[PDB]
Amino acid sequence: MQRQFTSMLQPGVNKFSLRMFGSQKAVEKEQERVKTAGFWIIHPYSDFRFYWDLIMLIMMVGNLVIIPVGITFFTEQTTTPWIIFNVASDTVFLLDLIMNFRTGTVNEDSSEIILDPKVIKMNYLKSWFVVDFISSIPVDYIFLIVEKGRALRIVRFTKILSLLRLLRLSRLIRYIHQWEEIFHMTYDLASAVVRIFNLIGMLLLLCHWDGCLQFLVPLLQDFPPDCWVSLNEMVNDSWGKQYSYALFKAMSHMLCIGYGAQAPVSMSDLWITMLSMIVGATCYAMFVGHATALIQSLDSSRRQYQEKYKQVEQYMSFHKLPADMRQKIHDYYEHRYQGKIFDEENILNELNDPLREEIVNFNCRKLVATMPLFANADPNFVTAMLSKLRFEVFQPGDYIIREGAVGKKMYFIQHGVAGVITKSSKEMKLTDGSYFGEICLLTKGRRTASVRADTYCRLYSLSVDNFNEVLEEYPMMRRAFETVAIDRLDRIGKKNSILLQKFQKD
Amino acid sequence: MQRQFTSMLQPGVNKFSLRMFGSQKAVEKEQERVKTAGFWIIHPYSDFRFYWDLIMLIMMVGNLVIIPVGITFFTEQTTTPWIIFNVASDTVFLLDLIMNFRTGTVNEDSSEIILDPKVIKMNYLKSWFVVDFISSIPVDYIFLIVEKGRALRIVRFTKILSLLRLLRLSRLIRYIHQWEEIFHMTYDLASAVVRIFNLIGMLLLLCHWDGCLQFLVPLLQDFPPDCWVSLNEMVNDSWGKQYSYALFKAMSHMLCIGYGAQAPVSMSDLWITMLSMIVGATCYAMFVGHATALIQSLDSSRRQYQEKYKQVEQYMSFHKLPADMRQKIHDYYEHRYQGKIFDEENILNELNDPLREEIVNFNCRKLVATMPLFANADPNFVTAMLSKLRFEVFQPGDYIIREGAVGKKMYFIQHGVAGVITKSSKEMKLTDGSYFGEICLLTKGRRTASVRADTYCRLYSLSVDNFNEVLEEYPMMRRAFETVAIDRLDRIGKKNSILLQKFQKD
Amino acid sequence: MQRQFTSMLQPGVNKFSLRMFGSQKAVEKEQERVKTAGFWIIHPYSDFRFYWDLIMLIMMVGNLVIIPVGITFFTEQTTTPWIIFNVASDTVFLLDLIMNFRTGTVNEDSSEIILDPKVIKMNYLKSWFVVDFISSIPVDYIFLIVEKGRALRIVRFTKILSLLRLLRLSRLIRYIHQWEEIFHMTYDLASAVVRIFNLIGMLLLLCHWDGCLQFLVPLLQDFPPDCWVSLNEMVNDSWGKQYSYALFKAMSHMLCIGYGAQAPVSMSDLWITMLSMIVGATCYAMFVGHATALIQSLDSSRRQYQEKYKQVEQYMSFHKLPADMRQKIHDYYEHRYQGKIFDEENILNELNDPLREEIVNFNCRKLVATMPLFANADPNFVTAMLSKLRFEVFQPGDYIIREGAVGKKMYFIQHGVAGVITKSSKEMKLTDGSYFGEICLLTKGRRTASVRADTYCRLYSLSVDNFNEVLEEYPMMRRAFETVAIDRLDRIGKKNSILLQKFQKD
Amino acid sequence: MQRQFTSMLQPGVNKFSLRMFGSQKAVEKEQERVKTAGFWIIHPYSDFRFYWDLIMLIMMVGNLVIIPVGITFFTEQTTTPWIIFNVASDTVFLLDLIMNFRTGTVNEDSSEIILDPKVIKMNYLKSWFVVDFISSIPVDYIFLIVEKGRALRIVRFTKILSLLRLLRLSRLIRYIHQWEEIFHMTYDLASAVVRIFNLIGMLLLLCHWDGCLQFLVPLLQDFPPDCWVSLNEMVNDSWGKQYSYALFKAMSHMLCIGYGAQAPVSMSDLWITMLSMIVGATCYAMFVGHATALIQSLDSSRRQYQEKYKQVEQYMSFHKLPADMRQKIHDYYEHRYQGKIFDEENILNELNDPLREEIVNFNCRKLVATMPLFANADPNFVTAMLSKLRFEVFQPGDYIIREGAVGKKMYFIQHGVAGVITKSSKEMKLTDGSYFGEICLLTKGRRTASVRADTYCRLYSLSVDNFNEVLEEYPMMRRAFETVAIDRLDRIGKKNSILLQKFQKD
Ligand SMILES: Nc1ncnc2c1ncn2[C@@H]1O[C@@H]2COP(=O)(O)O[C@H]2[C@H]1O
Repeated sequence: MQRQFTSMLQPGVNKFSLRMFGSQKAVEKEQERVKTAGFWIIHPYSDFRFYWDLIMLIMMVGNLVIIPVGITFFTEQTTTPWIIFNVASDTVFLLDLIMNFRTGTVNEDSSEIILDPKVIKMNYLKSWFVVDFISSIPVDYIFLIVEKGRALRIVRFTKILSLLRLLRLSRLIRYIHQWEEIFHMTYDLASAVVRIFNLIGMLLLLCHWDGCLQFLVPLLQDFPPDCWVSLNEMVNDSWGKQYSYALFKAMSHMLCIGYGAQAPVSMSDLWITMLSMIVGATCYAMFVGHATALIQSLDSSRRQYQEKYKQVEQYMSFHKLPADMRQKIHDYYEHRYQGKIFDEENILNELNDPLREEIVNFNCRKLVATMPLFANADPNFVTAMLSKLRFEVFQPGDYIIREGAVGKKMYFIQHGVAGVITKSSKEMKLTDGSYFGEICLLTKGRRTASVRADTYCRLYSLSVDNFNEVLEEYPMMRRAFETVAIDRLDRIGKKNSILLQKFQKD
Repeated sequence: MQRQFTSMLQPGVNKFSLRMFGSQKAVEKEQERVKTAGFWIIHPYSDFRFYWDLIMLIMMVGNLVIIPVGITFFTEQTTTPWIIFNVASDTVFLLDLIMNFRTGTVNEDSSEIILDPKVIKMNYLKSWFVVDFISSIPVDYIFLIVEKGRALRIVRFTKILSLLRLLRLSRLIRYIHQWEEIFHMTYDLASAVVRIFNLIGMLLLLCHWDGCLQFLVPLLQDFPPDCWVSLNEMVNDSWGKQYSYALFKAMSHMLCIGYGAQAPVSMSDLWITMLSMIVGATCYAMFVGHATALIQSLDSSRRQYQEKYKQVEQYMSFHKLPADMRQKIHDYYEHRYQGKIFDEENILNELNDPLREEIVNFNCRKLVATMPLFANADPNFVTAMLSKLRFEVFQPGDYIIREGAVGKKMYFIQHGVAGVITKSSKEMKLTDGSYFGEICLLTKGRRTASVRADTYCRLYSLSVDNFNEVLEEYPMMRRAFETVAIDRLDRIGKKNSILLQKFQKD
Repeated sequence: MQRQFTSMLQPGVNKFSLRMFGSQKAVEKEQERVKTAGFWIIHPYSDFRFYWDLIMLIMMVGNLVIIPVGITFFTEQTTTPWIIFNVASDTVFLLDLIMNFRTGTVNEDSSEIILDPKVIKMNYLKSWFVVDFISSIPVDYIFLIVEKGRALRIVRFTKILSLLRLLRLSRLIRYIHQWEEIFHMTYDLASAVVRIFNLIGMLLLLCHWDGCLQFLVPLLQDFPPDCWVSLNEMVNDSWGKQYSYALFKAMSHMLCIGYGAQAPVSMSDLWITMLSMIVGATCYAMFVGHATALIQSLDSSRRQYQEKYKQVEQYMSFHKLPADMRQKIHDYYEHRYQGKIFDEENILNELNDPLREEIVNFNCRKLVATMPLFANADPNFVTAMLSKLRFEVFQPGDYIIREGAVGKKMYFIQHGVAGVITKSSKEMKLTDGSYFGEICLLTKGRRTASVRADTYCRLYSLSVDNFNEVLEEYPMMRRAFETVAIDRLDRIGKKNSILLQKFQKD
Repeated sequence: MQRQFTSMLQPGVNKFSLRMFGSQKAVEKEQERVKTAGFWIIHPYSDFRFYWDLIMLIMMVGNLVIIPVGITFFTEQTTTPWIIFNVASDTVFLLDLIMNFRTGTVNEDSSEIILDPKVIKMNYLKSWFVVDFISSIPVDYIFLIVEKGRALRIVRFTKILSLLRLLRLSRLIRYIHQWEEIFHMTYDLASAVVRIFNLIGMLLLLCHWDGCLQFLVPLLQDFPPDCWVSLNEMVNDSWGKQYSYALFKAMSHMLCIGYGAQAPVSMSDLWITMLSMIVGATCYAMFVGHATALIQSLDSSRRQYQEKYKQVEQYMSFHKLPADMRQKIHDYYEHRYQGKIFDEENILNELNDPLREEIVNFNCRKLVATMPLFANADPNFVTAMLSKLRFEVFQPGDYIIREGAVGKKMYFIQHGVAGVITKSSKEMKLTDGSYFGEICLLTKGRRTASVRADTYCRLYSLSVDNFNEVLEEYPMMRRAFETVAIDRLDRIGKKNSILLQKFQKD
């Protein structure tokens, strides 16, 4: 029913509307703002405005292609099918002029949309209306009717008047730059791709119009004996032969190849050729510019990784490091970053709490399932530890811990193997999902066995200040870490007295 | 009166003068520095200096266009209108040489302006004066007068001497690069735009001069039978026909199209053509360079947003995240930044206190009007809270708070809806302008109800260390937050005893 | 034995496999995942897959070169050696189609490899299979056999059908982009180098195919009197003469030089020429793009140093600094960075503990050998100091210390000379490997002698908060620093009483 | 005497030597390392090595220009002046081969210079020696002597052999890339400038050699009737006519203009032309690349300021700020940075203590002279305050202080005027060199008068934590600030009792 048509002129509820205004409670307020204004106003983001702009764009490219050819290569632009086509394609561009008095303008000053008739009618007439009117009315047929109540000059002047219809190109530029931002906001296609597909449309269009101009000036001069058409003896050839040749001549100038058969011979030809050369050669330089901007946007991640790693060689060479040590540094960069560039501490800081909580669970589900102390704890404790772990990598043969130092960290093994070493201990191994380094952080003493990486291993580490911050909020968990610690100190025979005293009569 | 003319040579009070010197008390000191020097000195930023440079620029472009044509395509450069024009356009360029002995030089060493006659007269004569003198005096008419007390060689040598007037191009370059910096400091037009509009002027000028040189060498050789003018049989054609052809030949070399009618046939033509090809092809490569520099400056913001967001996909793929979780991360980036790139904590830190105080009020006038605790407080308290809020966004279904955790934050709802959930509570809702999370920060206990986002919502958050820092300076406000808190704990039935005890007999 | 062949289809243990999966325990798990699937599956990183792709690439470039020539410049493509060659080079491209039903696809969604037959057969047939089948079967000989049970049109149509074999270019693009990533991950060649060597292959190939197309259309039209072959009178010349000319014509369009002998004369030639001009001129613009991307990647370090140092002149000119002070600042930047750009505090922070411990030893072995207090200490103390030193540089004549200030630092001399100055002290010198500034940090008092650089010297410095943090963990070392300090205070005669009292009866 | 010649082969003491090694004590050690080696060794940075490389470069460019012409355009390369010139220019390039067995190689591995004869003789013969020998000996005259004990083929083969002398270009490339780094380290000319002046040398040289090749192949074929020389009828013209034409043809291909008179007619010409087109068009694309790299390095500072300020408009538009507030923000950025981009807190942190102390005095000599409390203090106190000041700017009408707030800062007026306002106070003014805000920091109370900017003013500010840190080290200075404070509180009548009590009986 007609109420579904009355709903087509107000703003919609597609994801663009939500991105521009926020929640549905902002969209439904702006939707009433329209309905409570004057008798009809079209919202610039309405489905009606958007389908109208597509109907215009599809028809307007057709008109900017056909009109130059129908003016240039034909006599009798007052015959039946041309009178029908130019009348029909005048009405739609005149309805478009009417609807621009009743469309709400977006403001570059970032306000709410102007959305009122007395503001819109004043804002439009002070801008594009002078070009929009001249390009809409049939000035050539109006002039022909006024002059209707020797004669060959009238056919030349009405040809020159009819070319005012090319000013539609202003609407093609205005409607693309608005319609493009809606698609570019919603569908995320890259800047240089969109800019190139606009510029390829302009190159072909300027080239097509030049390929008409190069024949139109000879025609308005009545084919003088010195011009290219008369020297090539092609005044009476079919229109497709003449057009194919004039377009070849026009794009030969643009791509800088030559000028067709021979160099210009007359004054008109000389000055049309130079204008075409300048417009062509300055337009192809803008294409080389956009091609360069495209190519440099595509390798961004690879380039930034190379530009980062080249800076490490500046440091290694300034300190004059040995060639085997350079290899350990180069190899570590492959195992820690896998050729990808990012800054984890910068990205994780822009996300809110509940995304950061979800990502930091997914990286660690192997520990949470495999390791016994997390597997039965309250989930508000497990998320209090996993949010404070930091990620580290060790190469085979490196010591993570040495005996007789102090403090700072403990480690959980995400992947790989680490060995535990002490006097008279023989040897011992820790696999994936286990943890080490807790004794120094509980007892406040020195370290009691060395630990060494047996394969390329991924560890998560927890610092002494963060470890106490978690356990002070959950004192039931400290007893679990202590009742594991006292058992490990029994196997190694170290039997430390302060922890054994700290457990008694709990 | 004449004192208004004597005031024209000293520095003005337009916004450039204030930007260079600071307050009016610096400008009025420099204005006396001029007046207290020698009998007359012109300040380089004076309105007289600036209108004199415009009179020169407008006339100097006219001379560098007309002089090559009047030398090349004409005999009789001693006829009445040429004697009048070259005399008149000699006097202004000789007055310009006089005023450069009395203009204060700007120093590249960033000092005060040199502004003294014995320093200026020594600094000028050691630099451009040798080129400025040769380009100002009528050397060709002086030579013609000296030789005045078979003959065809004198007309050739006086043509070659008269081309010394093209050295004016040094003044055109010097005066543009100074005059441009005043406009570029005051009106803020972008680097590549200004640099392109300078280079387009040089391309057309070099092309025009080459289009004269290509005919001048044939003329000084008296049109030998092998040269392009004699082979094309155009020795006696009108000057406009000859010039249009010679310019077409010159720009055909620059844009690399061909060489006109046919390839060179003589020694002079061969070496003029190659010089023109090298100057042309190296000059068009600089245009492609500036076109590339322009295009890459225009998409800066879009590009940097793409280059930022591409780096998040490096992180999500390194951690091998699931495809539905990638969608939550992608969607959050659209709701928090709306496709715009900036760093709020870096920009706000460069502004002074009273700008930062004004911006942080404008973002929050909705809270300050709608919420009851700010609406009657002292404005020095309200500005003490709003300056410490941080901005956060939550997606629908995410928990902001869970029961049985601890501390850190409280939240004010700028836009959207949040629901409050607890055992036997049924359900409850908070709308725009309200606040939650205060109970944990006042009581120092654990949380007492969960809170969950019901629509895409914008929150401002306040941390526990900043919350106590404000309330310690305004103890009257803590009573308001507590007398709301005790009422909310009654509705949920939790009735916490420490806060109820803390209120008694105040 | 055949088990070594059955081992060729599973993943290997070369450094790429370790980089993709981690330790050998991840590789050996994926290696069983393959063996435990269906009867045969080829892993995409297998040595069999990689040698098969090389056999295809080497043969496929040969086919995309020979096929256009054998179709264009020859009659009798049913003669003995062509029947042998096209049959043989059909079988290998049909075995390749069979093995793509049994190769595990890599997933762009970063999962484990799909590695199952029912998933692979469904994923392939929904994508490239339609082009892979058409390019593999001998459609021209199949059509010739079907039609085998006036005639000149069949030879033209079988020429047009046989060009379906050029769709192999899709396999050449697919196989390069996978095979390249393995080499680019393992051997680290830069982005723009690899991208240029791909594009040079496409330029020569498009140019070769265009050089066939430019003759093929005349041949399919039976050499009409208006076309370039008939006007140049070369219908009966040897095939090498015709091909050399048609390739010259094709690359003349691509590099924008001309069009061979003369401009086109017929409708076919005009539209083939314009298509060749557009494909050529848009392809050469992509080469200028990649050449620009290469050149800007090579000077990265030099450029960034210039772009950094230019920013210091913005600061020195904003503060209007004197010209001799600018020279001290310029000279300091040469002695501290030696023209190399890096950020030491950012690089050292990405490395793990045991690399950072090794680099910070290598920079200081001169101190550890030459200076007496480190040379006999426990290595866990020496590594506790060297990990907290910071690096500084001083110009000759600058004071490092003044008498009568307080605290902050002490210094170790890596290289150069410093002099010690005090009232009635005469003069005194410290050489490489010595240290100064300890008295203020031990006694908590003020400084007691000035110190001044006598040559461009490199110092390591230690801050007062870090100095106490080390000595609190190793109280035996504080006695060494104190028993040196009390001896130095005796030579200068200052004899400070608090330190002398602090030593008694230890 | 000869000892001054023996000193020419060891390293010097010019600023490059100091930049590479550090102090003179490193240079004088390396200088002995040379003298204590084998009988003679040339150090690569010696004045002898550097003048020898200049003698080679100047002569080698002369040989790579003359040799192609003397081979191509002349018969009788065994005549008197050619035998003299080729013998002489063989000896110097053979002495150069001898001295490369006795020059110390720089190592790309950043070690000390290899500087020993058994290492150098092994390292050279495994690299460039094969090309250095072939390019040094007169192979053509050796072959002519061996063949010396119908004949026209010997003159063709000795022409082809004599072109081996062009391999000298390897020495021209090797010697430039070493000699350039010494100048580029010492004199600081920008990357793209140096790279362009190298590439312009290669363009002219390749173009010159191509202009010889284009005539040499016709000559070795004995001028066949189809080639360009015979069609242009110029077999007997003077050598300058032939060379000028062949160079025009060669650079017409490089700059893509045409191919001279007409398109190629024979097989040799066709394949020489295409090789010249490919070498030319790929070499001009590298010039457009370097021209783009030059132009983008020159506007670096202007561009970065625009790219910074464009990011502020992203922030102002995301918050939808009013248009008058945007103007205050835009205007503040002009008064605080004056269109220059830097980060003061990053630059000042890279300088050592005694530079940072000197710069921070020069910015403040106006305060230190004009203000009474600094003007008589100990210089170790004045440098303890000035090193902790921060710089701020305020627009006219903004409040710096409001009554009834608390703490944080005090201010010193570098330039401009500020007014002091209170109830019943009338009005009061502070000029340049005075200070305000001390009462709140001494008394720990609230503020007691408002302060407002009366002109665009520059302030230095000091924070409460830094203020107490200075005064605790210099308790005599706190009495000065207090004895000013108590006098100011008397003028305003506030008469605060805690400070008045704190002064009694000192
Ligand atoms: N026998 C053991 N079995 C397993 N782990 C042990 C054993 N003995 C010691 N450890 C661990 O080795 C760690 C070495 O560093 P810490 O002494 O701080 O803590 C030690 C324990 O976590």
